[PDB]
Amino acid sequence: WYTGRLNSWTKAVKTFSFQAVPLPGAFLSRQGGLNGGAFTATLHRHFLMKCGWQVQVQCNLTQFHQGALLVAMVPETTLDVKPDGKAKSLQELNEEQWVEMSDDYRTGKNMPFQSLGTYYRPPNWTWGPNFINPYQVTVFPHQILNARTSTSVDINVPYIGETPTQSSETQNSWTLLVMVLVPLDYKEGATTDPEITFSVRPTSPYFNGLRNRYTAG
Amino acid sequence: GPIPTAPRENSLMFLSTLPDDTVPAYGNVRTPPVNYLPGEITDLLQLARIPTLMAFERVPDTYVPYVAVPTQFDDRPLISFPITLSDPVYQNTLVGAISSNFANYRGCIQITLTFCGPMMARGKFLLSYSPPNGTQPQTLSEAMQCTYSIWDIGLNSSWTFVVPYISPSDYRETRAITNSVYSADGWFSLHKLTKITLPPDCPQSPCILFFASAGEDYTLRLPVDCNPSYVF
Amino acid sequence: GPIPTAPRENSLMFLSTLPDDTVPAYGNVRTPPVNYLPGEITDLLQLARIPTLMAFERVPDTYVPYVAVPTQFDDRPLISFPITLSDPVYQNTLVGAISSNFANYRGCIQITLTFCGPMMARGKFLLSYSPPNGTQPQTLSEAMQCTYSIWDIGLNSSWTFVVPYISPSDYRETRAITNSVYSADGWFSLHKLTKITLPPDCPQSPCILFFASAGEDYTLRLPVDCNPSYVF
Amino acid sequence: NHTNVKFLFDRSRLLNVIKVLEKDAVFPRPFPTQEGAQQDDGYFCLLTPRPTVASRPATRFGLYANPSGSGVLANTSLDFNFYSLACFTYFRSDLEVTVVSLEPDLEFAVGWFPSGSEYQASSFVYDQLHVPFHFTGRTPRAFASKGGKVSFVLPWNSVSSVLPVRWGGASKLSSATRGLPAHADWGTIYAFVPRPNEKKSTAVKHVAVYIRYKNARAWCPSMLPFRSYK
Amino acid sequence: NHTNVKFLFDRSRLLNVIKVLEKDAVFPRPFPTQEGAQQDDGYFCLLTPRPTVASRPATRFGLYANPSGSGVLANTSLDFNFYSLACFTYFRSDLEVTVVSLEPDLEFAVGWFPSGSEYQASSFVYDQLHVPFHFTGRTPRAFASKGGKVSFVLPWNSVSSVLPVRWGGASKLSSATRGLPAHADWGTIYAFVPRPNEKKSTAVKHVAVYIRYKNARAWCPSMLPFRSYK
Repeated sequence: WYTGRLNSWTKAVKTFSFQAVPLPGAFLSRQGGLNGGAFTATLHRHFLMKCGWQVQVQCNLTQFHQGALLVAMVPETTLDVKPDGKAKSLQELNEEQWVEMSDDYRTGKNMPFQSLGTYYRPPNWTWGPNFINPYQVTVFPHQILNARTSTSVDINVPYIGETPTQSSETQNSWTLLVMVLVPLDYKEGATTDPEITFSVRPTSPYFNGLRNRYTAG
Repeated sequence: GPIPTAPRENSLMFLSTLPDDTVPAYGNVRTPPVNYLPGEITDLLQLARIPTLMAFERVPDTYVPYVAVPTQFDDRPLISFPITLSDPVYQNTLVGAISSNFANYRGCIQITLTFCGPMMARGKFLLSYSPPNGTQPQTLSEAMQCTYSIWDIGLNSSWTFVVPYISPSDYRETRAITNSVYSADGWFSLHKLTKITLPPDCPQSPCILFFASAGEDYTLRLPVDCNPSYVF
Repeated sequence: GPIPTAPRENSLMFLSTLPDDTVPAYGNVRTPPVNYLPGEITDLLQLARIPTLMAFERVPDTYVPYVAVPTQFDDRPLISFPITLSDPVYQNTLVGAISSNFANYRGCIQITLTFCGPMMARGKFLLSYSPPNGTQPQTLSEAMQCTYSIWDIGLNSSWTFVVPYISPSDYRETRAITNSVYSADGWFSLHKLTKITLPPDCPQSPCILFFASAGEDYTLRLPVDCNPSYVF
Repeated sequence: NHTNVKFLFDRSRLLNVIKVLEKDAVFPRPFPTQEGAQQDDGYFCLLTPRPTVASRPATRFGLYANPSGSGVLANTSLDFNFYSLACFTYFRSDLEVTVVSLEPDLEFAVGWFPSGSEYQASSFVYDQLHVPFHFTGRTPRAFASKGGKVSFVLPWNSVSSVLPVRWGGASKLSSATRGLPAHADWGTIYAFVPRPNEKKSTAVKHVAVYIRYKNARAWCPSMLPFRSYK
Repeated sequence: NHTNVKFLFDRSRLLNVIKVLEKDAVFPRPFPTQEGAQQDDGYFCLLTPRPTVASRPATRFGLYANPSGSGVLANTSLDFNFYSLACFTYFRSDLEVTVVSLEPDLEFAVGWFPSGSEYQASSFVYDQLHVPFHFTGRTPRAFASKGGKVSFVLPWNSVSSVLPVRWGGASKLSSATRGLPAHADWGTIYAFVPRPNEKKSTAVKHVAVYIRYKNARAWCPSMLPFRSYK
C-alpha cells in the first residue's frame, strides 16, 4: 500500500479544474511524496509488467462545509505531459496546484506532437483525438465527493491494454483524476482547506524479464 | 451447355450499401486471440443507459451542470425546459449525442436529480410535466393541473423522474427543422413547494444537480451521416 | 429460362492473387513419372532448420566465420551482437535469407558454438542474454545479473544455446525501418570466465566458431516481394 | 437492431483523394525533414482512421485554412464519421477498399503492400524502355478496364491485438512521442499507369478512395467530442 | 502454412515486354551470327525462368549498363523473385500465361507453340492481299476485344522429367557448352495484329507478359545468392 499527498482544496479553485495521478508512471517521480520502495525498484530491473490497481481518496469537511468533487478512472489519458512533450516538474506542480480547464484540453489541441521541419508549410492545428469532455466524465467508473457525505474513494479496475503486456517505462493505460464539481464553501472556524490524500494498490502482478538496473538513454 | 447469358438490367454499377461481400485478397491468415480484453460492447444502448450530467448557460460563455436553490420566492418554476433533444441542454449528453445520429427515436426519457447543501436544512419540492399547448405554463397553480409528483427534502436525495412516452404516432422526429406535433412534446418543470429551513451558522445557497438517461424502451432508427462541424 | 443476367459489381478486372483457376488450353497430356527422385521438399522450414555458419568483418573487405580466443583479458565480452535479423551477421545465413522475404516472424532462435584449438589446454566460458535497455551491457558484472549459463572447456565442445522468445505481442518485425520495441530484442554476448591453460609447446590462439538455426517453433508470415539488389 | 455495432459499421465512406503515379519516385522521409530532398508527396496514402500528415502517422490534426505562404503543403485526413459515431477504446475489423476514377474515361491499376514493409524503388530498362520494378512483386496487383472500378477485402495485418482509438503510451525508450501508436493501419495504397516512364505526360490525374469496415468489434466505452454553444 | 512451397509459388509476376508482329519476319539464328542477316529481334520470347539472350537459352546473364556503342542490342531476362525465393535443384509445374496491352485502346491476338517446334514462315496472297500462314495452324490461337486480356494454362510440355535449377552436364558430344540445358522451357509466345501486311504502320506497339506457377514441387535443396557487405 503506497500513499501520497495531493494539493489542498481551496475555495479559490474554479469548477471543472482537476489533477491526476498516472499510475504506475507517478512512481518514477514519487508523485505526491510516495515511495513504494519495493515495486518502484523492481520495475527497473524488469521490462514487462501486467498488474491491476486499487485506489482510495480522503477529504474531511465539516458540518458547515459544502461542495462537490468528481473522481473517476479514465484510461488511455495523456494529460500528465506539457504541450511541448515533457512531463511537468515539481516546481510546476507546486505552482499550478491544479489543472484548469482550457479550450486546448477541451479540443485535444495542444497535446504533444512532432514538428514537421523546414520542408513543410506550418499547418494550423485544430483538433486531436485526446480531447476532454468535462460533462461526460461520469461514464467511466467514478464516484462523487459531497461535503455532507464524502467519506472516501474506492475503485478496482481490471487490467487493460493494446497487448497482454507492455513495457513498464512507457505503458500508460490507467489514470486517476479528481474534478471540482461545486466550488468549496464553508463558514470560518471549522477545518479550512482540507487536504486530499490518495492510496494505491496493485493486484495480481507478473513481472517479466531480468537485467541490471535500467540506464537512461 | 454454353453460358445462357441473361443480361442483368443495371449491372456495372457501384452502390454504397450493397450488403454482399467481395473477393478475398490475401486469405489464409491467422490472428492473435483477443479474449483477454474485458468490457465488450454489443449495442450503443449500453452507453445510452449510463446517466450523465446536463448543463445550462450561467445566469446573468460558461455553462453550468448545477443549480442552486435561491432564497427569493416566486410562483414561477425555478428551472424548466422543453423535452426536445435538439435543445442545447442535451447538446452534450450521451443520449443526445447518440440520438443526433438517427432519424427518429422511440421510448421514454429518464431524469434524475441530486441535492448538495447543508445539514440541518429541510424543504419540499414539486415535479411536474406539461404536454404542449398554446404556451408554456407559468404559475404553479396552472402546472398543478398537469401531471405532477411530490419530492421531499429529507426523505431521500434523488427522487428519480421519468417522462412518459406520449405521441400520436409510432416515433418522433429526432431533430426539428420546423416545429411540429411529432417533434416537440411540451415541457418539464420543477417548483419550490415551501420555504426551506435555514439552521444556525450553516452555509447558504444549497446546490442541486440533474442527470438524464434513456429509458429501458428507448430506441433509435434510420441511421444518417453526422455533421462534421465539431472539427471546427 | 433466359439468362437472368445479374451484372457483377466490378467484373472485367485483372487481379494478381486471384485463387481460382482458368480455362485449360492443351489438355489430355501425359507426363513421365518422377517418383525416382529422392529428397522431396515440403516447406522452407526443412532448410531453415539445418544450421549454417555466420561471419564477422575482420578486426582491424574480408568477413570471417571464426573467432580466436585472445591472450589479453578484459571484463568486456569478447563477441556480442544484437538479436535482429537485419544485422549483417545474419545477412548470409539461411534463416536470415528466408526471413528477409516475410513481414514478420515468430518463435525462438537457436545458436551453436564450436571450439578448435590445442590438446592440453582448458578454460571456462560464460554465455548470457540481455533484453533491451538504455544501452548494451558492458561489464561481466552487469551481464551476470541477466540470464546466463556456464560452458566448460573440456566437458564438451559445443554448448548449444537458444534465446527464448520474449515480446509484448504475437510476432515481431522481420526488418526494422525504425528502431522499435517489437523489432529489437536486446543483445547476446559471451564472456571469458577464467584464463585458459597454455600447455608445453602447443600452438596458440585457439579458434571458435558459431552457428545459427531456427527453433522448432520458428514461423514466418505475410510473404512479400524480394529486393533484386543482389543481381548487382 | 439498428443500434448493433455490426449493423452500424458496415457501409462505405470516402477517405482521401490521390494522384496517379508515373515513375519510380522517392518515398517521403521521416520528420523533421530538411529541404532539397527529392521525396514527392500526394501519391502514397496509409489506411488508417486516425489523423495522418504527409502519408505518415500523426498525433495532432491540422488544416491549411491560410492558403498563402511559402514551402511545401501536406495532406491530412481523419474519419469524421467514425469518430463521431461512437466510443470504443479498442477496435478491430477487416478493412475493405474500393477506388473510382475522378477523370474522364481513364484506365489504370492499383498497388498495395501491408504494414511494416516499404515502397520498392528503382527501375529496369527493357529494349531502351524504363519501367519501375513496382509493376511486379510478391503482393497483389489489380487491373481494370477503362472507366475503372476496383474492389477487394484485406485481412487484418497488424501485430497489435486491436486498434486503439485513444492511446497514451509510448513506442520506444528514447525520443518516442507519447500517445503516438506504431502500426494502427492496414498498409499503404497507390495507383499507377501501365505505361513506360519515357511517355510521361504533364496533365495530372486524380483519384478518390472509399473504405468499408467488416465484422467490427469494440471494448471499453469512452467519451465523445465536444460541440460549442456558439 | 505460409512456408508451403505450393502456397508460395501460386502468384503472377511480370516476365518481359515484347513488340507486336506485323509480318512473317525471319526467326533469330543461332550463335555466333554474322552481319547482314534479315533476322529480326524483339518479337519472340521463350518461357523460361533461367537467363536468356535474344530469345534463346543462355548461361551467363548480361546487361547493357553502357548505352553507347555500335551493333545490335539484345534482350535478356531472369526471374529475380523465383531465384531469390528458395533453393531447389529440381522443379516442375504447369505454367500459366497472361498478357495485357501497354498502348491506348489496342486489340490483337496471341500465338504460341511448344518446345521442339519452330516458327512457321512464308505467307499466302488472297485477292492481292498478303497474309502470313501463322494465322492458322494446329495450335491454339486466341482472340480478344479492344483493351485486351488473355489468359489460359499450358500443360507440361518438355521431355525432361523436371526443370533443373542449376545444371552442370552437357547436351551433345561435340562443342556442347557445359551446364547449358536443352529444353527447360514451356515454348515460345508471340503477338500479332489481324491485319494484312499491306497495311503495315510505322508506329511501334509494345506489350507486357505475366506468368504464374501452378502445382509446384521441388527436390534436393541448394544454396542462395550472395549479397555484398558494401
